[PDB]
Amino acid sequence: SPLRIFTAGGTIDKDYRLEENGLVVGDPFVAEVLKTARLAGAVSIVALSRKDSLDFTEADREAIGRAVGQAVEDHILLTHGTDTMVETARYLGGLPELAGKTVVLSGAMVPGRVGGSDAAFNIGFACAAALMLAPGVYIAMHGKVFDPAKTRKNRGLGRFEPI
Amino acid sequence: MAVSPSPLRIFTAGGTIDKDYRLEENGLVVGDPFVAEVLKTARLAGAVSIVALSRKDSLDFTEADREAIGRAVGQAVEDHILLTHGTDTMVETARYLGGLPELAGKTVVLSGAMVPGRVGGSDAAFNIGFACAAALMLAPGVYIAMHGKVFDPAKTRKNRGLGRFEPID
Amino acid sequence: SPLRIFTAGGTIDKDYRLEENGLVVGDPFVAEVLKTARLAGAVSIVALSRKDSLDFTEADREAIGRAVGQAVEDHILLTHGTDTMVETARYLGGLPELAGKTVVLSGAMVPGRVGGSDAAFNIGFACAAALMLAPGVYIAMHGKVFDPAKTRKNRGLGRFEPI
Amino acid sequence: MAVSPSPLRIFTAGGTIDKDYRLEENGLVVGDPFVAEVLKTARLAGAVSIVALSRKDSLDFTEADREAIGRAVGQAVEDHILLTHGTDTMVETARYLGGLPELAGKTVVLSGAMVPGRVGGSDAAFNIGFACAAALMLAPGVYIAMHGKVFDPAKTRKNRGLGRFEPID
Ligand SMILES: N[C@@H](CC(=O)O)C(=O)O
Ligand SMILES: N[C@@H](CC(=O)O)C(=O)O
Ligand SMILES: N[C@@H](CC(=O)O)C(=O)O
Ligand SMILES: N[C@@H](CC(=O)O)C(=O)O
Ligand SMILES: [Cl-]
Ligand SMILES: [Cl-]
Ligand SMILES: [Cl-]
Ligand SMILES: [Cl-]
Ligand SMILES: [Cl-]
Ligand SMILES: [Cl-]
Repeated sequence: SPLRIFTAGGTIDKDYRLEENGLVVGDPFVAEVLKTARLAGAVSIVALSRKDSLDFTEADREAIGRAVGQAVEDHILLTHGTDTMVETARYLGGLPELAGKTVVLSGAMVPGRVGGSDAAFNIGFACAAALMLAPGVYIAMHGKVFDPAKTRKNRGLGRFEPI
Repeated sequence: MAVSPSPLRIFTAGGTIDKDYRLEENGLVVGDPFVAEVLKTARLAGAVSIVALSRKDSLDFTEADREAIGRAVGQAVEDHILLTHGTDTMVETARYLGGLPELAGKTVVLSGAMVPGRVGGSDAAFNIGFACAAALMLAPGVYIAMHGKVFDPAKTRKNRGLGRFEPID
Repeated sequence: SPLRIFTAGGTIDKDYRLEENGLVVGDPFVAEVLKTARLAGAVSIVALSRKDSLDFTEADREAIGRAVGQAVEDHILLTHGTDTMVETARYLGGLPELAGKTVVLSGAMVPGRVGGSDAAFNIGFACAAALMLAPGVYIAMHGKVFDPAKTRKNRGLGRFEPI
Repeated sequence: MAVSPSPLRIFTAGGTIDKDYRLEENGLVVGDPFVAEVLKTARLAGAVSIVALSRKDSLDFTEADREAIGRAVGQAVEDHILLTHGTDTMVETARYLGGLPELAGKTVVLSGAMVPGRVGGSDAAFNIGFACAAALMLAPGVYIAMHGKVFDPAKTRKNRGLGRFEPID
């Protein structure tokens, strides 16, 4: 089935800028991974935001919900920061307009542009999850699927975990 | 305290995915399993046992090699299996495994890479992530996971000139 | 001739840490480059500091000067941040105890662990400079050799330039 | 306003440094010059003109190939030259160039890589930086810059089994 990928920012997309003396959320790394993936099927990417997910407001989550509803596609990947991925995912789970879609959130604990990143694995795993899971909203990280309503980010473990 | 389960086992048979440069050869050999390098930085919740079966270019596989892969997969207790392999005779191995009654309750996915993981611009890491998800989520059967898609081995062939798996119409 | 490499930190050595939500100055990247360089000769690496060079004090520059004087070797590479590389280099140029040494400072505008970094090139170029230049103190960046006394960092160009 | 000079010219002749995977070949070919990829992110003050002479494994070089490299280097106006090349017959090309009176005023450095730049764990970027410095800083003559050292071609041989240039005692 056609997959629509929305990019909202996060650590996955961070890149170094000399002006900042550090990282900024940069161009979406999922486009760099899919460029070499030799894809057979119909996939397209849309930018929604370039924010660290710590910076997301309730107005941002509402805007993300409406944007995902602008896609006719029933299989959606949203790349996002991990720090408020649960808050977005739980918000999207409450939108009756998205009930027929499979919506998977993912991202990376280490930027794709930094050595030793989880990003490319996570993108492959999450694209499969978006194609194969039944309608609902899910987090695909750490090589497994999480139910947002029963998940939290454990900042001491650096992992999502059950509540 | 919650214990993270480990329901996937991976077997490695070689292929372009695992190729690495050797100075003594003036070229590539089939080297150490690249899937182990991808999983090292995947930040997995579980742990994945990785078992080496062979280190061959799949052009070099014989019927006896295919039979030996089938015996190893049938011995596994896990019902979710990823086999990394060369793409050139991946369909032959997948169709062979499909005919084995000892695999009937297992989800067995074959994958690899058209470009070595250790070469720049490789599909390998994406393919591993996709294929791990497919091994978890697909019903029992035998599948090829490549190009961000699932292929039925009976209805698929390798197009070597264009470096892709394609349907038989 | 034997080369002694001192690592003082800088952007070259930055690496991502989940706890920080960003980069820290991490393990010296020159050790990662030399591990695959297939070296023939005698080279050794010593850690001096893990600081962003913005954070260096006059006490730090004095301590760097004494540390370089602890090396018997007459060919020295000091990896360092670019923001106060001129201040360190000018300070070391004034130390009569270092007059017989060839001391080359280098680093990278982009961290070695980030994609698209100048670091490995810069390390190769700077190791040659440390071996081949006459006694003195030099900055080796941008594929050329700078005299510290006649150089400044241009933060608008992202380059060292003559004064 | 100050103008950054460009005193180095680079010539590319191929070698392991430039190898890249090709699916059609099921293996490596000598591809696009890797030195161009290193210089793209080097943040150079100048600009370096890069000129392709050949795309060969140096095992394949003939006397006529060596003569054609000499003519191209002698034509250059620059007196600082880096030639990227295969390591297997780098000494033969370097000793040949050494005997050419048209190069007597030039600093000519040959370099390459034991591992392709496009393979993980390559010496190539380091070697390019080192060799660019050597081409700038060394007196007129012909040199091999490898292993973080400068070699005199008349006193050097390639040890293929151990993947290194070494002195003749
Ligand atoms: N602070 C980042 C962390 C991450 O993405 O891992 C974010 O949530 O955007
Ligand atoms: N000849 C290789 C091709 C590949 O894996 O893409 C193999 O089948 O092992
Ligand atoms: N702020 C960094 C900048 C750099 O190294 O390029 C430092 O001077 O440590
Ligand atoms: N056979 C290769 C070896 C190398 O470059 O290291 C060549 O000489 O082109
Ligand atoms: Cl080897
Ligand atoms: Cl090969
Ligand atoms: Cl795939
Ligand atoms: Cl940062
Ligand atoms: Cl190709
Ligand atoms: Cl070298």
